[PDB]
Amino acid sequence: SLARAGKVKSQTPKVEKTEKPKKPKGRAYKRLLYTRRFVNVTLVNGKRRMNPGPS
Amino acid sequence: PNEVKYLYLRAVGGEVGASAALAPKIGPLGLSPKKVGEDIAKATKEFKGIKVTVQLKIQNRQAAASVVPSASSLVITALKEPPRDRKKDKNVKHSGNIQLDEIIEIARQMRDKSFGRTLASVTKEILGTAQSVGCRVD
Amino acid sequence: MKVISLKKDSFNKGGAVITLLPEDKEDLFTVYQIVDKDDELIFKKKFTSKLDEAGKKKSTDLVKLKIKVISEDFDMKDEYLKYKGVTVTDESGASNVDIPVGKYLSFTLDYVYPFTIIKQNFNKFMQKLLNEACNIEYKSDTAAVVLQEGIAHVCLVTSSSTILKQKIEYSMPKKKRTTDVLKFDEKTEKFYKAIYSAMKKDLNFDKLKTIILCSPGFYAKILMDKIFQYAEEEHNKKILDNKGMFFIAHCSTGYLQGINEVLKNPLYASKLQDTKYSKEIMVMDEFLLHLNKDDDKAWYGEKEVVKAAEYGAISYLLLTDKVLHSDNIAQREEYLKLMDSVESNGGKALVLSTLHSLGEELDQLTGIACILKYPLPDLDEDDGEE
Amino acid sequence: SGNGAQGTKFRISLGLPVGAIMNCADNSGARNLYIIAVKGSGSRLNRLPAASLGDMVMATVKKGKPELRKKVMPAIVVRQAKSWRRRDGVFLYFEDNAGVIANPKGEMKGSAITGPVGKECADLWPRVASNSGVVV
Amino acid sequence: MSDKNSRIAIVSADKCKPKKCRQECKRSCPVVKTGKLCIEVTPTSKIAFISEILCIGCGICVKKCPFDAIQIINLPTNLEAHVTHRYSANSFKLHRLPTPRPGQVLGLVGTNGIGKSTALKILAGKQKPNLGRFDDPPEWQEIIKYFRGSELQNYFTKMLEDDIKAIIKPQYVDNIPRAIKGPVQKVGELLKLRMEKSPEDVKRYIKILQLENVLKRDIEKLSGGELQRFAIGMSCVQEADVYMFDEPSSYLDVKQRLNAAQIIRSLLAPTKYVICVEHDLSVLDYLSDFVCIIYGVPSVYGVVTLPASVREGINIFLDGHIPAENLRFRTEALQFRIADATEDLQNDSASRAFSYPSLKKTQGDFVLNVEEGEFSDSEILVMMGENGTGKTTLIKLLAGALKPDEGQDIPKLNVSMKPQKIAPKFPGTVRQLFFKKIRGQFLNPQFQTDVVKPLRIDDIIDQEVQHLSGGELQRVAIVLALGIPADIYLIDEPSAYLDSEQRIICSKVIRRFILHNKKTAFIVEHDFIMATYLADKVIVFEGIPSKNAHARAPESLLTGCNRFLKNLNVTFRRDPNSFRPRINKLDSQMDKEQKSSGNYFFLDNTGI
Ligand SMILES: Nc1ncnc2c1ncn2[C@@H]1O[C@H](COP(=O)(O)OP(=O)(O)OP(=O)(O)O)[C@@H](O)[C@H]1O
Ligand code: SF4
Ligand code: SF4
Repeated sequence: SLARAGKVKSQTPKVEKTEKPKKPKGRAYKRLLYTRRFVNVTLVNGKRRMNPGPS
Repeated sequence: PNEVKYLYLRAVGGEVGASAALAPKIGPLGLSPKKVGEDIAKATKEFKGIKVTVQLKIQNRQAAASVVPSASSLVITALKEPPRDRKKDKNVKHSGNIQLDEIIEIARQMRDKSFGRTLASVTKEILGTAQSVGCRVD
Repeated sequence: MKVISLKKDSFNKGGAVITLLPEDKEDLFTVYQIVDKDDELIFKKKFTSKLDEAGKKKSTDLVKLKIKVISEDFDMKDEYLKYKGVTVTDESGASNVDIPVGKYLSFTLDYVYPFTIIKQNFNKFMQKLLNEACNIEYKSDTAAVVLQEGIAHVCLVTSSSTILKQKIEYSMPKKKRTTDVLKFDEKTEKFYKAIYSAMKKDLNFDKLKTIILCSPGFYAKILMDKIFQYAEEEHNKKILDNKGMFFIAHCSTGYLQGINEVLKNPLYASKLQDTKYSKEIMVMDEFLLHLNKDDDKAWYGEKEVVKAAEYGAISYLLLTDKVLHSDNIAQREEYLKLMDSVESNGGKALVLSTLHSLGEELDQLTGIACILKYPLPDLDEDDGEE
Repeated sequence: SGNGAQGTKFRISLGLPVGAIMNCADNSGARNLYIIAVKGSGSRLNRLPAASLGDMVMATVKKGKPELRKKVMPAIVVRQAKSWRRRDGVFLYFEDNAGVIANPKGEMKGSAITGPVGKECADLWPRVASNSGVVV
Repeated sequence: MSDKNSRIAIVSADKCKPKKCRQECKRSCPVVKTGKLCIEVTPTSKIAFISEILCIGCGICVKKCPFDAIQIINLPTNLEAHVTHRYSANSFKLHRLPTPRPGQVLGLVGTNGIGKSTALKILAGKQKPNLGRFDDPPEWQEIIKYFRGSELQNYFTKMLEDDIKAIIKPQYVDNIPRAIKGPVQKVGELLKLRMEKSPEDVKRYIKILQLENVLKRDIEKLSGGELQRFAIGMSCVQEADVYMFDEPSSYLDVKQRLNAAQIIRSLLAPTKYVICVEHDLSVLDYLSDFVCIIYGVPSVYGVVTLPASVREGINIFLDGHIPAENLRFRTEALQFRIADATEDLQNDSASRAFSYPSLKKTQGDFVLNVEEGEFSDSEILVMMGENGTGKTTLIKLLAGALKPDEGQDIPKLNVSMKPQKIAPKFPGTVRQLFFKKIRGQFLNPQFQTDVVKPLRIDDIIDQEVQHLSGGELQRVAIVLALGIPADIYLIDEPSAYLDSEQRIICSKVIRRFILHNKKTAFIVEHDFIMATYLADKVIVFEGIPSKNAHARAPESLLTGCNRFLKNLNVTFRRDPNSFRPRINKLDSQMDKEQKSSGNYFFLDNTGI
């Protein structure tokens, strides 16, 4: 059988990407990283995490 | 106006005028189709099989497949019932008596074009043509 | 197809319980037209393929799922029929045991294992297609007869498939000490009678075209003349009209082997009369004979043959493999009505394989065509085109 | 002779009966040609058919590229050795028997012909003319 | 697996009327049935368009076309590799181009419609190749890239930079009179202005070309041969590196065309690049160092081959086949009757035909002299010599069109005549004209082979003669002369405007009918080969052009050919393979030996 070839890609429903704030590139992005990771901190539920959704 | 006279000639059972005789049909004269498909899509759909005449008219940029006629047709009209048969019921031979006056009441309409002594001729005539009335009048 | 069972419950006058084994992609298409949504099938696969999580862990087994049908993914070219469904959940434990209830599950069909159809809507049309064959498309037309000096096989092709219908066989003449000890001629004489009876019954011997008569030795030729001897005896004009259904072949081997020895070897076959190109070729000839002398007595193409039929001028119907098996299902209903419709007005029928020059010529013509018995001018008008 | 032979040919002494082996004188990969038949030759009990200059034979390749061996093909005799006689009175002969592998129409399989070529063959088979150096 | 293939469709708009058919092309096509793109209707120009990508190659559309407007061919992807330029959708597309080389002359030969003319424009800088694409706004840059792998790449860089400006001798011979008057005023003016070269060049060029008389005449006034030569003069006089000649032999007579060839070659000596296109093999051989062959169907396509040698290219041409391309470009090979081949009959008919006495026709500026000769029945006589010799005058007198100054020729005979230069002056369409002459000649199978099917006159039938073309008109005229019965037929210069296949169709025509019908024919010609095939006797004309001339009685083929060729002093030994004339250079030992034998030409005949 060849049959199925590309079954799932062709049956996943399109959803277009969304339009979002442009992320700065380079040194600025490192800055954002350093402030997000180290400056004003974020959570520490138990220890620390880098992205969960509902917890 | 841009008109003339009939042609008196069918051919067939197939409607739409003979079949596609709803389409060659302007080709020396000056017509196109004024039932020559819609009253011919009511030709044989009206009196299916056997033929009868078609009298295409040529009346005004439009023909006219005229499916008038007379006897044979009006002869077996000697009846009162004939619940079809679909196809191939062994001939369904419809022949079996009729009414009296086979003649001035069923040939005084087909008179004229027959010639000579009316009844003795014509009135007699129609009779023999009853091959489908098979059993003669009574 | 091989139908293991088929019974009619007492509590249900209607439906049926069919255990069956599809054997080729023609038999996949058969299954398709039988199986309804909301029927049940119990087949096997191979589930137990859990988490981890507690233990290793799986187990294995060979677990059989009673799935109710919800949908199908059917691809004829690809030889792929698949049924999607939910577990029936046999709370009774008799069935469905070892499967975890509440979880969809599919059946990709295989030719390997049979399966059971618990049917609701078992109709007379499906029954035809289960016990006569179910190629409303028709690919084949063949029957063979291998005989060595001692063994014979009557073979045969199908109503649908390259699928045997009847493995006949007689007492074959074995080259005895004496002049060929007379038992030869009487026993051979029997076989013709046995094969004629089987083919008359099995078929409507107006569906098959071919008998290939194949032997190592003069046996085939001996048998042909013997056929037509007995033919003249009975005044069997079913045989005598028709020098073109028997075709006389030599092979080395003659078991079921012999057939594929004969066919595929260029000894005795090619595109000459094998009779599954027979009338297929002869009518597709006559079709272009008419159409190119612009006579209106041959017409072509899915649009144009359906209109040439509305005028009711058509005899020999030319249908294809390609337009059927290229991709499309539905569509071949339309043409099947259209064959009967046309014959209800006049004609036989020819399905040509498009895997060949002739089928390709007709395919460039939408894979559907006709020869008429009579001219019916301007069949391309009413319907609008050329 | 026969197909593709434009021209007639005056009789010349038969040099090569069936079984004879001539040098292959093209660049086809063939080393020799073994004569199994002469085209257009007639019939007499016991007579070997035998070819001559510019005759088309039917040969197999005894020595040569394996893709050429084990099969029968057409060739054309280009050099003789049995002496023969032309209508200018001359008795002449080559040092070897040799011909070139060819198709029924008369086209060379190869592209060169090594050595000389007798004119009676050149005159007979144009594609042989083409590929010939010294003629006669 | 299988080899690769393609489909190409070219449609002729002239042939197509969608109203009568309906857009039947779309309806009948199987691809469109399915919902595909193969034929798309263009609402604008109202023409059918066939896309090569979607087409099946079925050919169903071709058969259905009522006229014969569509052509689909299947090629092995021979054409796709080479694409240079295309005129538009479903039109002529050109493939490959001819190499230019400095200090030498490169030839081009092909049948009409091949793109030999187009190729010159591309090299000229006149037209920019689209590359079978969009390329239009000056995209010379892309053309070099397309040419990479070819020697033309260097040339295209040169052309764009405009370091060199090529000089072109225009091809269309019919078109030129309209374009120029005077050049402005009289040929002499043209030659003085253009002369960049030596003052010697004005005199020298005129002397060699035999332009002396013609200087005072205007360009519009010029006859065809004269018209050609002035153009040649300007192409020597100009100062440049690249001199392109496109068909320099057209209209010219036999003596003159050889003269043109020598002068043109002189350019190579100054090491100036030369390119040339020729329909004549005698001329082509002399001029060229290298030769290209252009092949393919007319108006459909035409590919240029890789550069070849002079001798080699000519040899391959005559075979009718090319090996790399693997195409049999010409359906039938050209052959000349041996004269052994001809039928042997005792000829006289009624004892010999009519005879003419000495004739003279004097204009007062030119005088023609004719020697008494005899004509016989069922024979054919060739007339040769340079133009201005009164070859045309002689035929006219026999036609009865002209009255002799002295001598008389009043024959009983019915004569049919075909004129040399054909310009339309008949109102009416082509079919009507030919039908008046004779119908029934139109029915014959011979006429189908030669006229009707090759050109497709059916399409021409409605067209006006004014609207017509040159070569097409020529074949039609020759046929028309043959249309009516006559004891004697007269034809004057049938070779004009015709390519190789076209002339040779004519050669078969005259010989076959004459033989069969047992009638006589006189044919005037410049083409060596045509004369050989048709004739049994020949008349040679001599003297000086535009001054006086002389004619001779008819003499055998061998005899007449020696005289004519002796005037030229070029021998045409024989090529053993081709059986073609092979030219012999001046002072030579081999050529010298022939002069002592008296053999200018050779055929399948006995001779040393
Ligand atoms: N304006 C145009 N539009 C479309 N096609 C054109 C155009 N001009 C020329 N052609 C095509 O290019 C080809 C022709 O010309 P070219 O002028 O290149 O021919 P040649 O090769 O010089 O032939 P000939 O010997 O007949 O003069 C033709 O077959 C024609 O189909
Ligand atoms: S090309 Fe032929 S068939 Fe197509 S529109 Fe024109 S005339 Fe009709
Ligand atoms: S050749 Fe066939 S496939 Fe191509 S355009 Fe014509 S009909 Fe359509």
